[PDB]
Amino acid sequence: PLSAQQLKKLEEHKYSASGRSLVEPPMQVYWNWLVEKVPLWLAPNTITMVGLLLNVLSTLILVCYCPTATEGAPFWTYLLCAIGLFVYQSLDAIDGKQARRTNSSSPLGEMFDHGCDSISIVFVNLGTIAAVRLGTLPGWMFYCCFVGMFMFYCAQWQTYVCGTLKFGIIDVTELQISVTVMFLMTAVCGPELWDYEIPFTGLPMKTIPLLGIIGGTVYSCSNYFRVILSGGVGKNGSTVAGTSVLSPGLHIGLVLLLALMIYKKSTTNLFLQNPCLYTLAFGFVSAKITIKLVIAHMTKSEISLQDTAFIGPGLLFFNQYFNSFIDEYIVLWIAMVISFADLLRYCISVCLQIATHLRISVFR
Amino acid sequence: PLSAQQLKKLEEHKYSASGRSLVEPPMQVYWNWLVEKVPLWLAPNTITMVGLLLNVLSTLILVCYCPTATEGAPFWTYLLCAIGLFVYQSLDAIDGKQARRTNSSSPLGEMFDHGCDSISIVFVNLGTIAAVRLGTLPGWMFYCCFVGMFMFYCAQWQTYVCGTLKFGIIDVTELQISVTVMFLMTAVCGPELWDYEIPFTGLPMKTIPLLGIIGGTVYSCSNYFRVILSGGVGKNGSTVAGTSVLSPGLHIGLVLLLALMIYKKSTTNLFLQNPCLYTLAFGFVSAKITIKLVIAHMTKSEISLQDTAFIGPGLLFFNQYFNSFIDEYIVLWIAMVISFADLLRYCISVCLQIATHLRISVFR
Ligand SMILES: C[N+](C)(C)CCOP(=O)([O-])OP(=O)(O)OC[C@H]1O[C@@H](n2ccc(N)nc2=O)[C@H](O)[C@@H]1O
Ligand SMILES: C[N+](C)(C)CCOP(=O)([O-])OP(=O)(O)OC[C@H]1O[C@@H](n2ccc(N)nc2=O)[C@H](O)[C@@H]1O
Ligand SMILES: [Mg+2]
Ligand SMILES: [Mg+2]
Ligand SMILES: [Mg+2]
Ligand SMILES: [Mg+2]
Repeated sequence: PLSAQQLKKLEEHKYSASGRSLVEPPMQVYWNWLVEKVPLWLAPNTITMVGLLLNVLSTLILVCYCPTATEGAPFWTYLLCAIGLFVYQSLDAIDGKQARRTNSSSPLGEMFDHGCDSISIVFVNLGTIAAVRLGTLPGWMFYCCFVGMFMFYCAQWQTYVCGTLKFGIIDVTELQISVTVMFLMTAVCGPELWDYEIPFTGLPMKTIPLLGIIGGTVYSCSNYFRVILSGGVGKNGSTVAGTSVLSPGLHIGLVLLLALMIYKKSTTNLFLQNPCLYTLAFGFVSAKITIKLVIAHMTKSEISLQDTAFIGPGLLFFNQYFNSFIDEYIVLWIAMVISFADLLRYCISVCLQIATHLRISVFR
Repeated sequence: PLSAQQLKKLEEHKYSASGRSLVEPPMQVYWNWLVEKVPLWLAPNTITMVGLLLNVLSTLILVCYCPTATEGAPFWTYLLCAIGLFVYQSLDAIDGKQARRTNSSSPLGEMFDHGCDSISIVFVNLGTIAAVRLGTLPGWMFYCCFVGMFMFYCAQWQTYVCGTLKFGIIDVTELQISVTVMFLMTAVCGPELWDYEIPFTGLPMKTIPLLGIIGGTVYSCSNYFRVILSGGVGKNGSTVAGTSVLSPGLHIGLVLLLALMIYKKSTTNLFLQNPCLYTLAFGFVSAKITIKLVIAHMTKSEISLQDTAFIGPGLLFFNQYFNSFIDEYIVLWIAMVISFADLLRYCISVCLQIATHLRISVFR
């Protein structure tokens, strides 16, 4: 998976990040207090795995009770989703703090953190689409899922072209707090709160979240793109690895363009009746494409625009070219299974190789 | 176009070939006699350019008088085609002999010879399809053109995996003699000779050429493929450049598969009403893909499966994916023009670079 030179350059890696948000200091104190009361023999990898597992399980339950994102869900699922998201955020902060101390820091923890963040953000966006019932507005339904995907991959892309993580003021913490309070409010008042139209303008309640999302996206995107263009750490404004600045842009453009092209020529409404499966398949694809860039900027190597993850989208595209011999509902499942298996294989292989080199006993 | 290392390895190149055919010795004596009476100040590049120009012009006239390959042509075009083919063969033999003497040998002459052979074989196959009127049998119409293309590219592919040219007994000389005598007979007796059905079996006259073609193809293919597998000159059975043995096979498989895929999903009979344009466009594409391998095995470098020549086939494929917004008769012309321009640009650039390095005054 990783060449000898890349694996050699993996060592002597210094984690560095600068930034702070509005709600950080109080929650920073809270996380410090909670981590003050954690056993010293527990490994951070177990903590992040548990957090990811809880978040994914709760989101999976909510998605299974609400296919197409237009039905309603009981108190059970919403409470479970809110608890899972809060636990995920808490465990992320706590295992970060516990890994910085007790001299357990390693390059593998960063890879686990970023992969878990990718999967968790995909599932959280799916859950927040399912809870609001954003199926009565079919126009604003591709945008939310794939802008969450695009925003996270652009955060990674900003990281690749620079050397330090830069934190904004509308970063992940506020988004997670807003989603948690939204889930709690929807649970306590019922799923029909978003059908309680605002006294004026004839616009429903759901415009209050969506607009904010768009605004946040704009702000976030702005910052990232500036660091892409004005900033450069290599011999010039070029990439830290010496390559071009806009290479992974081709990766994400290809992924999103293929998604849009398959969306627009379904002839059987592939997306509006199977949204969760579609978003999950392309989320696994983009998760692999984002984990590749993580290893790319941890090391100093160069990425290619050819991966064994376009098998799913490739099958969909080549089953759309030929008019219709296989119906477009089994091919989606095959693509999702293939993408999930490929992602799991890649992650396991990389983890095993890094463990073998660094002799760190990944779970210990 | 060519890197410094490749251009350095271009020198110290020794042309070597072994083989002989049945009709060679008499025609060998004839060519020796004719070259005995040629001026000593004339360059071989001019001779091969003149031969290629005459062959292409005569074939173009014949093709223009017979689109779709089902009409008839007068005495004029058939006589001109026979004379042009005979002159092309004579000039090839003569300029080869004249380049071996007068110490004018250079690596550029080989590239000119192979490019001219590619273009000439494409045009000769088009002419022999047009003359026989092989349009009343639409099944056996893709096969002939693309098997000529495939056979020449496989001869080059056999050359790449070895070090010396191997000549068979049913090689190009007999094919050209057969085509010349066929053109002469069709001229003298009229185009309707192939509608003079053989006293038995109810099969028309055209089965006499076609069957032979198939047989010849089989024999030729056999030899080439054996040299591909049993023979190896590198550290192992591997390529002389050290790469895999079956890499250009992907190139030709991609070209022919794309041609077949565009053929089979036309929905407007793109091929059976515009055969000459179709074959010419894909002939230019394969001519560029075959000239690349010529430089590849003259040097010791490695080829890629990514060229700026799939623009035409790419436009056709992506205009077939979207149902139909641009009609499928202008896109073919655009693809043909783009392919021809790209081939001309590549050839001119390579010729100019080699002339600049070797200071040989290409035409002198
Ligand atoms: C901004 N916050 C603090 C609210 C949350 C995001 O912060 P973060 O997760 O990027 O930072 P962190 O505190 O987790 O990072 C501590 C470092 O510990 C390492 N790490 C992470 C996870 C893990 N299981 N083992 C580790 O050793 C990583 O290199 C990580 O960079
Ligand atoms: C088998 N024959 C003899 C019937 C025809 C095919 O033979 P061929 O064209 O491969 O051989 P040839 O006699 O042309 O080759 C002589 C050599 O002269 C060189 N050559 C060719 C053409 C040219 N304009 N200038 C040259 O210097 C090439 O390296 C070529 O290999
Ligand atoms: Mg963390
Ligand atoms: Mg995390
Ligand atoms: Mg010659
Ligand atoms: Mg020749």
